[PDB]
Amino acid sequence: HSHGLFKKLGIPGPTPLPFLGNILSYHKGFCMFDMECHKKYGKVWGFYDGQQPVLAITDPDMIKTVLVKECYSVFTNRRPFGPVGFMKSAISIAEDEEWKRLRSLLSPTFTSGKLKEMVPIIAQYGDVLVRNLRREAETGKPVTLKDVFGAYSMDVITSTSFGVNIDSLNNPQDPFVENDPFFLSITVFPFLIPILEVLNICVFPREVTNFLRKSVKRMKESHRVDFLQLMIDSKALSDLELVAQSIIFIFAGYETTSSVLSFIMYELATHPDVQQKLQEEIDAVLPNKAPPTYDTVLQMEYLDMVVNETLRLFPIAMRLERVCKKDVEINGMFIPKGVVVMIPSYALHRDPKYWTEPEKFLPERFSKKNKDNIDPYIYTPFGSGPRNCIGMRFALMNMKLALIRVLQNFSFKPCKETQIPLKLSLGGLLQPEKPVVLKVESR
Amino acid sequence: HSHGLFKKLGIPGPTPLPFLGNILSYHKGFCMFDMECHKKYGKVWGFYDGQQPVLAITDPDMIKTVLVKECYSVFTNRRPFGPVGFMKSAISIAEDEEWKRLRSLLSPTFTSGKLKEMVPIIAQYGDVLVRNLRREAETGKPVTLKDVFGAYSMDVITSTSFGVNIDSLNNPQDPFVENDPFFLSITVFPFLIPILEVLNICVFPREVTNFLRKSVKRMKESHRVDFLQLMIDSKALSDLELVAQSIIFIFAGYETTSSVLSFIMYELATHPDVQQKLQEEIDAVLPNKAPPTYDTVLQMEYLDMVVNETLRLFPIAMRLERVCKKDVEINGMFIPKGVVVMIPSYALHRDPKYWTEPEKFLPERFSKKNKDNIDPYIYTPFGSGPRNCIGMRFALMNMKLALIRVLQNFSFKPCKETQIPLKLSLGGLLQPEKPVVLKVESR
Ligand code: HEM
Ligand code: HEM
Repeated sequence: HSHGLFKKLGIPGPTPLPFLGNILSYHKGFCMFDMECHKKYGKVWGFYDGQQPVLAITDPDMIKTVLVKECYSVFTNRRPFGPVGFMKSAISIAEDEEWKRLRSLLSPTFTSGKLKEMVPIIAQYGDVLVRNLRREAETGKPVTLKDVFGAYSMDVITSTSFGVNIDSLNNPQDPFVENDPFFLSITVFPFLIPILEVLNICVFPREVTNFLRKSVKRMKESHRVDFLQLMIDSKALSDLELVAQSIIFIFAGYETTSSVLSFIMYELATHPDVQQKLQEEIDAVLPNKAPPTYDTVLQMEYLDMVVNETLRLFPIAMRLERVCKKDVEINGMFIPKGVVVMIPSYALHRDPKYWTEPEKFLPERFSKKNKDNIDPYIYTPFGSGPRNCIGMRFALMNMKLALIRVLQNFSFKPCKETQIPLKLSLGGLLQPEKPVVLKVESR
Repeated sequence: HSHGLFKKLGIPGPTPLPFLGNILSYHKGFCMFDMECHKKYGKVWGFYDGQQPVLAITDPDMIKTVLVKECYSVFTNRRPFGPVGFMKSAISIAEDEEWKRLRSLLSPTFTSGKLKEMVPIIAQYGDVLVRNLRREAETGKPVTLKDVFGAYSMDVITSTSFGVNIDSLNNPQDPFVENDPFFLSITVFPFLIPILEVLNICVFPREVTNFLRKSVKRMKESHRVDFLQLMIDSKALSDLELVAQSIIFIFAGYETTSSVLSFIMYELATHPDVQQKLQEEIDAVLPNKAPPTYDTVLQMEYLDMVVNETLRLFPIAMRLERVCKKDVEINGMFIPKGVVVMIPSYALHRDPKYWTEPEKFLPERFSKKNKDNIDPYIYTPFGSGPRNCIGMRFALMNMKLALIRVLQNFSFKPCKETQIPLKLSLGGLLQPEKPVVLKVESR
C-alpha cells in the first residue's frame, strides 16, 4: 500500500481511496482534473492511478530536466498499459536501449529531404479532399468535418505508409481501416495484465494486424517512395519489427490529423476575421489557387500562427509522461523509483501565468514579436527532448497542405447545429462532445 | 509460446509439453534430471520450466564467464520466485545495483577478524552438543542426527545472529523457530504471482517475521558481538532492510549446516577408516580433547578433505543459476535475453570427465597433491564470482568446530535402521529419503 508516499514526501495532492486511488476524480476528465489540481495544489502535486503514484510537475526547468536533461538516464520510457502482444516493439512502447535503436533507425525517415519528397503525394489528396468538399458543398447542407478529414487523413496515411492509393470517402466499402469500460479496470487491476498476454489477448483487436501484415509480404519483395520503402533500405531490423512501426504510424496519423484539423476549422469558422486574413495570405503566397509546395508552406507565417494557437487550446495528447527509473533528485526535489512523472500539457497551455486570456483564440501569440516570449517547456504540443513526437514535422506539413487547398476554394461559417461553445468530450480522448458541423460555401 | 527457442538456436534438450514444459521430468528429481540430460545431450542443453527457457552449461570457461567475468554486466541476478513480500530486500533476492549495495554492506560481517571473534561463541554450543550427545549416547539407542544437528545449528544461529543464548534441544517448548504442491503451480503459472503479492500473501508464512522483528526494536537500542551488532554500525541502511537480511541468515545457516553435517557423519560411520584417521588427526592437533580454536581448525587438513569430499557428493544447492540480462555471446554461443543460465553443480560433481569413481567417498581427492588438479568451476559447492556464498567461510568454520568436539568424544557406527545405500530425497531438497540414524559410542 503505497498511498502514503506523497504525504511521506510532503507533496500535496488529492486524498486517494483504497484500490481506486484518485481515478474517481476523472469524472470531469483528465484535462479538468489537471486544471483543478494545478489551481489548488500549485507547482507540484501527486495523485494515484489506482496503486500507481503519479507526480505532476509544472516547473519549466524541472520539465526540461525530465524531458531533455536526464532523459537517457532516468526518464526514458512512458508508463506501460495492458496486454500489448507483439506491439511491444513499437517505438512509442519500446523502453531503454530497445527504443534508442528504433528511434535511431526511424529518424532518417522524417528528414527534411525525405519529407519534401512526400509533398506531391499528400497534395494529390488535397485535391481529392476538395473534390469531396465541392460535392458536399454543392449538396447544400452542413458538413461533418471529422468524416472528410478522417477520410483525408486515411488517404494520406495509406499513400505515405504503403502507397496504396484509395479514395477512402468514395471507397468506404473497402476502408480498409474502419478500425473506459476496460482500461479503467486494467489500471486499477494491473495484476491481470499478464493473464491477458498469455491468452493472446491484446488491448487492440488482435484479429486485426494479421490482415495488414500479409500485405507487406507480397509488396516488400515481389522506385516508389513511402514510409515502407524508407524502412526496408536500413543491428538490422526484423520483419515483425517493420510491421509494428507501420501500425503505430497509422494510429498516430489518423485520429491526430483529423481532430486537429477539426479544431482548426472550428476556430476559423467562429473567427471569420482570422479566416479572412488567412485566406488573404494563402492567396498572396499562392496566386490564383496555385498548388502548394514544400517551400511555400514553410513561408506562410499566419498559417503557422493559426496551427500553433489551436494546438495550444487543444493539445490532443493532454499529458506528457515519463517513468522514473531510479531514485533521483531533480532541481531540488527527490523522485523515488517507479513514480510516473507527468507534465500536464493541457493545464499549462491554459495557465494565466504564461498566457493572457487563455480561453481566447488569439493567433497573434505566435507572431515573430511574441514568439520569443514563449517558454518551449510550457508550450509542448509535441513533447520535447529525445522522445518527442518523431512525426511532428510530417504532421505539421500534412495538416497545413490540407488547410491551404481547403481554404483556397471554400469559406466556412457556423450552422444551427454547431456546438457553440465547443464542449470537450468528457471522455478520455481530447475531442469535442458533439462533432463539428459547419457550412461550406464555394468562393 | 517460446518453446521453439532452443530448437531455433540449435541447442539440444528434452521436448517440452504445452504449458508444463519439462517439469514432468522432475519426477526423478533435479539431480537425476541434470545427470540424464548431461549424459545424452552433452556440454550444453536447454529445457523449459513451464514457459521459462533454462540453458544449462557445463564448460568450465563458459561457467567462468557467467559466474565471474560477465557477472556485473549480464549475469547479475538469479531467477525470481513467487510472492516475496518485503523479503525483496534480501541480499540473495536483490537484483542489480540494489544487490551491489547489500553485498558491499554485508561483506565486512564475514571478515577473518570478525569470524575469529565468533569462534568462542559457537564452540560453547559444541560443548552443549556433546552434552546432548552424551545423554543420547548413555540412553543407549540410535540417534537421529538431524535433530541434534538441527538444534546445534539453531543454537549457533541465534547466538551469532542476535545473541539469544538458548538450548534448542533442551528448550524446545520455546524453539522459537520451529518454522511442490504450490511451487510447481507457481512456476507454471507465473501470472498469478502479482495477485498473491497484492493480497499480502507470501511464499513464506507471512504471520511469522513479525514476531522476530519486534524483538529487534528493543535490543538494537534499549559490548556484545553478533551478526546484528555488526550490521548496526554501518547510503545507509533501513530498519526493515536489517530485518530481511537476518531472516535470510537463519534460513541459510539452519538447513544447510544440519544437512551437510548429516551427510558427513553418514560418510564417516560408513567409512570407519576415514573416521579413525580423522580422530587421530584431531587428537594430534588438539591433545587430550583440547578446545578447538580458529587457528587450530585452519590447520587440520584431513578434516578439510573430509568436508570438501562430502560437499562434492552432496552440493545441497544442486544448481547455480543466473539470469541473462541482455542478448550476449559468451565463449562462442549466443545467449538471448531472459534465459536462465544454470550450472548443474550436482551433475558436474559426479562426472567421470573430472572425477575417478564419482560415487565413491575418497577424501584423498582434496589432498595437497591432487587439489591442484581440480577445476574451481567444476567443483562449486558455494558458487563462484561476486555472487558466491557470502557465508562460505562462516559455514566451514561452524561445521568443522562441531565435527572436532563431536569426534573428540564419540565414535559413530551404522545401525539396523541406517539406510544403506543412502537414498537421496526424490523431493526438491538435497537430502536423504530416510533420516540418518547411527550408533554413538563414548570413547
Ligand atoms: C497533430 C498531430 C500530432 C501531435 C499533436 C502529436 C503529439 C505527440 C506528443 C505530445 C508525443 C509525446 C512526446 C513526448 O512524450 O515527449 C508524441 C509522440 C509520438 N508521435 Fe506524435 N503527434 C502527432 C502526429 C504524429 C504523426 C503523424 C506521427 C507519425 C507519422 C506521430 C508519431 C509519434 C511517435 C512514434 C511518438 C513516440 C516517439 C517515441 O516514443 O520515441 N505523431 N506525439
Ligand atoms: C554448508 C553450508 C552452505 C553451503 C554449501 C552454501 C552454498 C551456497 C551456494 C551454492 C550459493 C550460491 C552461489 C552462487 O549462486 O554463485 C550460496 C549463496 C548464498 N549463501 Fe550460502 N551456503 C551455505 C551456508 C550459508 C550460510 C551459513 C550463510 C549465512 C550465514 C549463507 C548465506 C548465503 C547468501 C546470502 C547467499 C546469496 C549471496 C548473494 O546472492 O549475493 N550460506 N550459498
